[PDB]
Amino acid sequence: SIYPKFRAAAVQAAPIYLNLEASVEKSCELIDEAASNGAKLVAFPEAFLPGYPWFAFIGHPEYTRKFYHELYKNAVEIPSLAIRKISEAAKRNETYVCISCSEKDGGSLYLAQLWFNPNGDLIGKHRKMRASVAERLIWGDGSGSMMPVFQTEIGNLGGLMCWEHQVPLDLMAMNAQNEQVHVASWPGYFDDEISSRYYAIATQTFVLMTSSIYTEEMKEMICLTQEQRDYFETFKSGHTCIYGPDGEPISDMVPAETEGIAYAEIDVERVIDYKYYIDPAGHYSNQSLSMNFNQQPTPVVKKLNKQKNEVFTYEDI
Amino acid sequence: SIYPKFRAAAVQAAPIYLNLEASVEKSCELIDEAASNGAKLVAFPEAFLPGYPWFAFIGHPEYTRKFYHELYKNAVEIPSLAIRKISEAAKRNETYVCISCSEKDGGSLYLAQLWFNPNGDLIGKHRKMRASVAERLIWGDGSGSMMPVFQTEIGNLGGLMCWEHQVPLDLMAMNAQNEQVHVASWPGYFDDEISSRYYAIATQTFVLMTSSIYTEEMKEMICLTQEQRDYFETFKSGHTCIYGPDGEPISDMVPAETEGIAYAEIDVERVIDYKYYIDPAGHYSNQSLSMNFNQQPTPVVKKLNKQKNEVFTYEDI
Amino acid sequence: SIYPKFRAAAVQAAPIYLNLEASVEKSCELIDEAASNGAKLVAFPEAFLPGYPWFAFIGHPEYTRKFYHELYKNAVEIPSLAIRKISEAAKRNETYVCISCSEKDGGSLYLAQLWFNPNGDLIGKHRKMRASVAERLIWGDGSGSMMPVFQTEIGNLGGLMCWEHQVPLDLMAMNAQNEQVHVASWPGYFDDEISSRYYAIATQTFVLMTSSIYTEEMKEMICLTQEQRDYFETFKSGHTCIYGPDGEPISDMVPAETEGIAYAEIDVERVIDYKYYIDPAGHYSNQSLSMNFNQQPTPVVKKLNKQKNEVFTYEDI
Amino acid sequence: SIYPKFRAAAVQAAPIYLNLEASVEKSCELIDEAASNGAKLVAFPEAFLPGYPWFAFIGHPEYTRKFYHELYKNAVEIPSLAIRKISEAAKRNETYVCISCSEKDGGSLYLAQLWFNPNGDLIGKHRKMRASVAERLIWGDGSGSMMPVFQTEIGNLGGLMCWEHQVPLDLMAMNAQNEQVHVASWPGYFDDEISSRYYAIATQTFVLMTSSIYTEEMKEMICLTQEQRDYFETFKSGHTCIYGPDGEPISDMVPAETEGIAYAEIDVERVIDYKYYIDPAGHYSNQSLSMNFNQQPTPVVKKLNKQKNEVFTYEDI
Amino acid sequence: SIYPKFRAAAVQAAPIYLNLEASVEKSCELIDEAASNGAKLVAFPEAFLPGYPWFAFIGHPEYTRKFYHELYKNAVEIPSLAIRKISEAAKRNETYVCISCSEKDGGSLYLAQLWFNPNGDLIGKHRKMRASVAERLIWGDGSGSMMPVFQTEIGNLGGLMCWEHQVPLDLMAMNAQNEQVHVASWPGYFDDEISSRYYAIATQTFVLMTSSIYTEEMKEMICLTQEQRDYFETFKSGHTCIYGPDGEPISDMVPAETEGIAYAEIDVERVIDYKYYIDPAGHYSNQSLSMNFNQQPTPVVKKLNKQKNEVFTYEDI
Amino acid sequence: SIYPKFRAAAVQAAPIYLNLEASVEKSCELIDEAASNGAKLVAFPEAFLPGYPWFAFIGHPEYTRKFYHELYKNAVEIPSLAIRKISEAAKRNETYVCISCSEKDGGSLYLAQLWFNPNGDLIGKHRKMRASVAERLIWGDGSGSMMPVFQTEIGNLGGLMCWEHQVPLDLMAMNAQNEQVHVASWPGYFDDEISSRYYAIATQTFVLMTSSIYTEEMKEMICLTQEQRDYFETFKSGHTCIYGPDGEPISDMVPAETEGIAYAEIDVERVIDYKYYIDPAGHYSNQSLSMNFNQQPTPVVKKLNKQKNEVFTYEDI
Repeated sequence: SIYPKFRAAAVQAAPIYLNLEASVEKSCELIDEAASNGAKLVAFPEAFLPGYPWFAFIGHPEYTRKFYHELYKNAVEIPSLAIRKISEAAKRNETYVCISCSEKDGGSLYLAQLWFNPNGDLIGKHRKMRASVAERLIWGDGSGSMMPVFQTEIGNLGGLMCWEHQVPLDLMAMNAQNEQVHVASWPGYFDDEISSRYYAIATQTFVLMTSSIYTEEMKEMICLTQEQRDYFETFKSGHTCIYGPDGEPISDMVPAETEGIAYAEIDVERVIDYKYYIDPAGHYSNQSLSMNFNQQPTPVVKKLNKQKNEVFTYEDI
Repeated sequence: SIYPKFRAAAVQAAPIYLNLEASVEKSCELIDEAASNGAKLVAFPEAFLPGYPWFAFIGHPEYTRKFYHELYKNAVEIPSLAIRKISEAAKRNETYVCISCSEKDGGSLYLAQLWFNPNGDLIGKHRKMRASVAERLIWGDGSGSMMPVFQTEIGNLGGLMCWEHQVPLDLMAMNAQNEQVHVASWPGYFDDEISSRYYAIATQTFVLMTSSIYTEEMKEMICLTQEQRDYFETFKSGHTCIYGPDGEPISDMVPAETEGIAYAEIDVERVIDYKYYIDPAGHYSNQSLSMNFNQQPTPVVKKLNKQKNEVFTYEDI
Repeated sequence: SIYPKFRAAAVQAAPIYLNLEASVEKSCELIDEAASNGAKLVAFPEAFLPGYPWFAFIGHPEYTRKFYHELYKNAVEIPSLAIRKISEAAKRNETYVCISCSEKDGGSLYLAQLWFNPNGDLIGKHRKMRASVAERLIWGDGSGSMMPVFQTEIGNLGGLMCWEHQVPLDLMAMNAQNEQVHVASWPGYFDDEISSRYYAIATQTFVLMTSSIYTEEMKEMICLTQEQRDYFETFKSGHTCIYGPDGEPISDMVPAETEGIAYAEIDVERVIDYKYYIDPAGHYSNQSLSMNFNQQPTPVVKKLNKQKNEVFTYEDI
Repeated sequence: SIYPKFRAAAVQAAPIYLNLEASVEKSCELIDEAASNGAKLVAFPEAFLPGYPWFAFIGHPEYTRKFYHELYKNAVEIPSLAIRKISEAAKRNETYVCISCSEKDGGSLYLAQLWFNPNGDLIGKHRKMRASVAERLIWGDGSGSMMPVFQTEIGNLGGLMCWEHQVPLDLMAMNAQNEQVHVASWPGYFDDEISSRYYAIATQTFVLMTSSIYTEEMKEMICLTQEQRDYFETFKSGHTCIYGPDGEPISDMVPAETEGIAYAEIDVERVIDYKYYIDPAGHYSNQSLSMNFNQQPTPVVKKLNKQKNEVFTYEDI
Repeated sequence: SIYPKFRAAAVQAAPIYLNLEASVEKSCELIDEAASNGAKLVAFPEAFLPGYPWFAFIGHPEYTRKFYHELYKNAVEIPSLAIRKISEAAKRNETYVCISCSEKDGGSLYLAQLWFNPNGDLIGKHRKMRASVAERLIWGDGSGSMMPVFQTEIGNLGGLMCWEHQVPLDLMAMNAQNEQVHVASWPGYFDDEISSRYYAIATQTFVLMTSSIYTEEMKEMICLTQEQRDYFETFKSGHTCIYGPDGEPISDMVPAETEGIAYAEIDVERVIDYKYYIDPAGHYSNQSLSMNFNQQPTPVVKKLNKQKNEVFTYEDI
Repeated sequence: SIYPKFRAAAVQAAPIYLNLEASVEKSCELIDEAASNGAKLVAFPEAFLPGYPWFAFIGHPEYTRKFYHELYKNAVEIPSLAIRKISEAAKRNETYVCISCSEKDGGSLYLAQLWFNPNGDLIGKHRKMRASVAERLIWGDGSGSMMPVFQTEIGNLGGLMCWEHQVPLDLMAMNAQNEQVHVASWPGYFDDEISSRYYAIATQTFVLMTSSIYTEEMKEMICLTQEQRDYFETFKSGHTCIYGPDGEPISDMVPAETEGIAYAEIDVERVIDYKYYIDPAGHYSNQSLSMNFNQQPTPVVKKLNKQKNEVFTYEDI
């Protein structure tokens, strides 16, 4: 029950497309750059580590099958070198970090947000509940047991990705847990300055809207024909900004498609002035409408009492 | 998280019926033959070392009692000479070996697959979970603690025996462990082309399908009367082949009852193109259907704090 | 517990693409044709009534957004004239009917199999558990409450669609309810001879595999350019046949893409001989592996105690 | 805690082979025969209703496959007319009845003992925990949740079938529930005196040992050849007697293969004199040896929240 | 895994009552008798060496206190002359010997079975797990550390005393260790042919049943009053016989309660023919019922790091 | 950590021998008598409810057989009318009660101390750890999980029975739990004054010593002969008294073999003056000597997941 005051940073950038190793070091450089200015929280746009699958939108599924190979080879398993590097970066600069990636758990990929701690440990993970229009060909669905809210030294943190903001049930689920600071991860194509502002208004929290940008090498490796190139050249871009609990901006929007970072002074004490008006899960409720939030871990196959098997060594035999 | 390339061998042959030592030397010779051609994985047909109990299918239980004696005297206990011979064979040719036998563990027999490692150590064992129609008179059942998948230098290996392929729960248990190369041990009497191809399709794996053959010297001791002989003369044969992740053959099927070996170049990186379509334990899942894989060791009688007792020697007294 | 003998027909045909009104009358004529030869059970290939969304495979999502308009307009709602006419046809010929169609319930489309009694009543419905690679764009997912198996005058009927045969948990769910006759619905593109035969072997049932075909009028509207026409020309067709409990054909496979119907004589008494060997949900089970089948109805929003409100008419006011 | 005194009847008889309908009326008239002499508890030999499958012991499994058809057709599903008739008979004569039958649940057969109250209700069921030898071809296995002991007006009742008396863990499971009267169901082929006498001595209970007999009409159909006839003619018969808590007979044993009934005056007060000496699950125990008894129900597929579904009748459409 | 063939001797005799030094002479005199006939295994009755405490059954606890004096002073300390004389008797005749005695360890008496190798070394010991009825006033209890099964050159040997055969958990502990030849020590009073015969079939072992006899000189010291003399004259005598794995005697038992020895040709390989039928700890097991066997040594006071302390001799001081 | 002051009562009385119903009402009237004088804790002598088995000491086991019947029929099961009456008595007077009885659990009797709360609830139970010389024919042993010390409004309470005071490990186990008030249950025959005072001195507690008395009606049914009558006439009686933390009496001892109650004012503040001197489980300890207290529940058979099975009523069938 604390109301801290800190400095936040929302990073707008693009990775080295479908190259995990280079993206990790670029992310570490960005973390160091943002922390050097005094940020206590750093957020990254979306699917930042391997890269967002734009190929899934400009070709038929059999064409997407070619690049699914490269995306699969560059995924981020939870015990991995990429996570070790990002943990080192988070601890070195003593900042919370929220970086999203194409996690793989078994034989399938998922889109996850990995949360780190000034101590450098992975405090949680959030999987996307449903994939968007063409993301359904790439990532699987999540579960209700992976929508955490972390009580930390900088308030109750949380986040959502892309069109998770247009589903009122997720808004209610996050409001139930008393979120105070929100990280909104977006790609560049979709319209994001209306969902994030409304989320800030309705849930009464600061929102760090982060968006990605398009590089030339991405287009070179993605677009094969001229029709694909001229179709992909018409994709718009998303903006990066920080919003207050009332929905008005509190920072300076990153000016254009160029790389940049937006800083703001977040005073969690200010959300109280707006909890006075509307609280959807509190005083501003009706007994007729309710919600069920089942959050049991529900993997397809549950394994119990797994023990370690012995090996009869060559000397033993 | 590796996707190697290697050469696989699927051995088709028949043992010296109900004679352990002759079968063991034959197995070693076959392993050397397969290795001399460059194979990195050698798979053996079924119940190979003593021989498959065909007597149980062509006579009443009191007739099968006569041959249960000979089968029992030729069983393979885990510490034994046969296992050390196979270990030497595996280490000498630096190949993985998957050979099945009628394991003896205590008072009765079990059918097990033994997995050997290029260093010559028995990396694991797998017991059949349920004996087929007439095999219920010979072997006991296995457990869930003995369905391992080995993460090795040539991918994630595994296997099942005979009609374990027609139990969907075993398919789910194996798929939940992310298996990539599968060994399908079959005898000669059952139809095995549909089950193996479907398994390859539905688990996205390379399936080494191995089957045994009949010998006249076997019929000399198995069949006693002319009715038994003419009944056993109608048993169909089993084929040997290697299938790709899509179920289509990638090798040359062994032509006929003739003893032989089938070779293929297995590239584990080709399963990624098919995880894109279907993944039963991953993205292709529904929250309403689930599974419980309880894999605790469940022997009939657990012994704790096993101790070695003292002996008062004749000199001592 | 009855074991009837009856004649069944498997229909291979294609509709008037994306035209519900013509497709319904076409299906009625096909039902009359099948019933005039003595068939007591008529099955239909897949997504028959409006047609299968082939456009989703040969173009990027923005190209599919246009054809989604026409597909949505021609969808089937349960209280509609399509069901009216199909029920009339079923009662007229006193036969069971299994027709698949793109049902719509609310603002979203689903793919369902509709079952009609000889009296003409819609005895049940079954939504596809999860769409395949490219149909994720078009249809939503079903739930466990919609996997019925119907006890009828001709056995225990049931059915699945397309790749629901490659999900072992679906096989177990259907088997646990003691199915006897299975209707497999396929489109032409995918390989279906292995999945259906394996399903027949594993579940010990008669499988009526039905597959659609490509019309020349469909390519007129689906293919807009030459790079799409040449690609769509390479889509292979599917086969239609009826299989016995052992996976061996019991009818004459429809010879080619030409529209036709396959007839077979089904003797449900024959499944008992093959329940003697294997019963995955019965005696051929293990206690370490078990399945959970939660069949609670789970819509997103549950509406309770709804009533018919009153409206004050003009004369009243 | 009550120690009643009553009269018991142990029945020696054989059914009309594989003729469930006639066997049921035979068993009913036998219940009236036993009750008209004052018997308060009636027990039947084993697998009485359809008939014990002797065909599995005198031929190869491909020959048992034929008679499995007839056995399957005559199996007893719990909601059946056979149970209706047996309940009517039990209520009519106000006696406890213990009848064994080849129960069928789904697609598989099981061997069960059905217990009926004097009120006519089915108080419990007990499935055999493991089939013996050739029985494994016919029946599945039970579980731990189906080993009940019933507190009744005539003491604590219970029972086991055939070789369940040679498994010490079954003895311990029954002893831990404080059984007082035991019904031992036996076929005629095995040696039953020693096992039942030892069970009576070790568990300190009265044992009603019932055994079946061979009819000529059974051999006229089971033995197809002369070798099988001469082989089956050598099967020894089983005895029928009632034993005391000390293993000494307390009734005149049924003399020979002739059908008959054995009567005894059971006085459950007498077991106290022998609980004085030994009580394996009580004062005669050691802390180093222990037993684990898991009584959870373990069906292969668990179904939750089953709800009856609606059908849109013809008039509605 | 060896299956030898040898001759076994089951000795029936009575000791010189409560005279340890005189019974040890008789024991050796009887080992020579059996060995000179070709016996390779000699078994003796219960509490043979000092004598069995019959006084505990025919008088109140204060009358028994007088005779506990004589029994206590004739107990067998493990390092003692009684064991030295029996140790050299085994090596002199090169036979295995199993002799029961009233061991004393510390300040209390225990009932133990001592096993001697053909080389004369005490290979193991087995304490009774629980005294029977009146024996509770004389002997303490054993533990799980004292239930050994010896792998020898004549099979796997084991033993139990008196009512340890009626405790089903004791049967499972020995069966868990794969015993093949059993020695059943009984005194005269109890009924033994029923528990020992069942143990043969329930465990598939040859059983050497040895029993004691009543002497006239035993009744002189035991029976004081005439009321005791007539009561002690109604004690039924035991029997000595050897049973096969079938449960049927293989030797002509001793003619009566005189002194004699029974011989048999034990062939261990034929226990295989009965492991085919039933194996409680192996293939004939159900996962619901299991047992725990904690075989840690559990003395009341555990001592560690016992050392040697010096004595300062009169010369040193 | 409270140190209350209250009044305690130690009861000397005898029950109506082997008659539970009369003994219970006698106990209730004694509790009322004690409470009417202000007593806040009432303790009862030994095995009170059915009566102590004196027959075991004056006759051989076959004579004790007869009276074991009457003892068994009068045993106190935990859900019984005797416990209901005792709880009613305890709540009606609002006093703590400690009563010993021959509990039965299953087919075996146990000797237990039952503890009741001023609210009338059975707060705990304590089975005797080991039965005395002739009590071994009657009662079984307890375990380590049934040695509780209850933290109450009148201090920490506990108790032991008879020769459990001569076992130093019991003293240490009670000391480790910080007992403050102790109830020593004794029968008449043994010597009790020396052990109770030593327990008080060694554990620094107030000891309520209670003992029984021989009645004339008991000898009529116990002593069947004159040799038994004159022998039983020599048994010496016990003493009832209350001792301080130093073994010095703090109350007037009940004079002779007469029913009576001893009253004392107990001030638990006085144990502090004696924890100053010695505390065996505390500051007065040595690292060389240690004790293990394994207090897991160890019933012979453990039952898991017990559930209530359904019954099909007559109407349903």
